[PDB]
Amino acid sequence: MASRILLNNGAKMPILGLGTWKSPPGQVTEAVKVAIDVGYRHIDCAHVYQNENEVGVAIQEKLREQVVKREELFIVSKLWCTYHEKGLVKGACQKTLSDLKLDYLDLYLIHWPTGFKPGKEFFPLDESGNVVPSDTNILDTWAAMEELVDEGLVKAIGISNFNHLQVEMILNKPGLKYKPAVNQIECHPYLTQEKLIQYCQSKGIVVTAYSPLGSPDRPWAKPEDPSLLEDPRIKAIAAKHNKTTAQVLIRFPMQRNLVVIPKSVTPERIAENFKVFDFELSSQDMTTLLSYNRNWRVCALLSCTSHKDYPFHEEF
Ligand SMILES: NC(=O)c1ccc[n+]([C@@H]2O[C@H](COP(=O)([O-])OP(=O)(O)OC[C@H]3O[C@@H](n4cnc5c(N)ncnc54)[C@H](OP(=O)(O)O)[C@@H]3O)[C@@H](O)[C@H]2O)c1
Ligand SMILES: O=C(O)CCCCc1ccc(-c2cccc(O)c2)s1
Repeated sequence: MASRILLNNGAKMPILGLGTWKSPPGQVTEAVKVAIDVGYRHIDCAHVYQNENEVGVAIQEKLREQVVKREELFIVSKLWCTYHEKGLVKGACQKTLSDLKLDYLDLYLIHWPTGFKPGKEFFPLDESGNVVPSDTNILDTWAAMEELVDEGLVKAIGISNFNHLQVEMILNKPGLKYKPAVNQIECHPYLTQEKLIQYCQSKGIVVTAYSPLGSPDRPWAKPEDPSLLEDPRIKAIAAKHNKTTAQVLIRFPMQRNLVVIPKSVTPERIAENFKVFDFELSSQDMTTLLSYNRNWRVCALLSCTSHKDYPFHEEF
């Protein structure tokens, strides 16, 4: 298992990164410092997570300490839905750069295909509770992303939570200048994504798997929900390999040629989650884990189901 995957912009992306959604701002600086100290070279960020300044403090310390060179880091962030207007994209990127204390991002993603009305609120509502869309076509948002490459602010651009028809719309865009490098999507044994992954990979787009542990700290968890970390069938595979269930859940996407971004703020777990380059799941293990698919989502963007660009009505 090589540590990096080649992107269609010619750069290499570490297959294991640290997630930062829900990482408290008072804990994420130490989490990122620990992660870099124990070998992580890829951090997954977003403006909407509200903790990029604190992530950036850690990155900057480790650069200043000469623990790692900037060239060796792969920093990802994402354009939030209220910044899809073409005239807002550059400023959104620059705010993220300023908070992360970087001069460039390695990868900048359209966070969701749904654009929202711009303003202070990340989920602007009408008086009846619906999210207020923006009329900016996503292909115009893509052109604005391409401009960031051509200004040196980002090395690569990509997409997140795009279904296969939306990926295809980008690939068919009149005058397309840069193909997406990555589509970052939810993926784990309960949402295995075979069709979307094969489509993206067949077009040279690398897939990043989010919520690989099933996001046990997601805010809307309910007792009746399935639980990957507690699934006896997955625990049994881990026991057979003398690894933890989380380690199996991280290794699984790696063997599908995916990038994977488990989140933790717990130092011992940050280190545990990186110790996944010393064992292999068998093809039978892989087929068995794939067989657990449920089409079950952590992130269904439930406030936006009427948005014209809502991604999860289509089969894939
Ligand atoms: N593009 C998108 O729309 C999108 C959406 C969702 C997520 N993401 C990205 O993907 C990342 C990962 O997804 P996620 O945060 O939803 O969930 P996740 O990585 O599946 O799970 C994180 C949870 O697992 C716990 N955990 C971590 N390592 C563990 C271990 N070894 N043993 C037991 N528990 C462990 C964490 O606890 P502690 O932190 O307390 O240790 C936290 O509660 C996000 O942080 C974000 O960067 C992107
Ligand atoms: O899209 C992504 O990458 C993950 C979600 C990011 C935006 C959010 C939606 C709902 C969130 C939330 C809901 C209730 C409580 C709480 O503390 C947070 S955060």
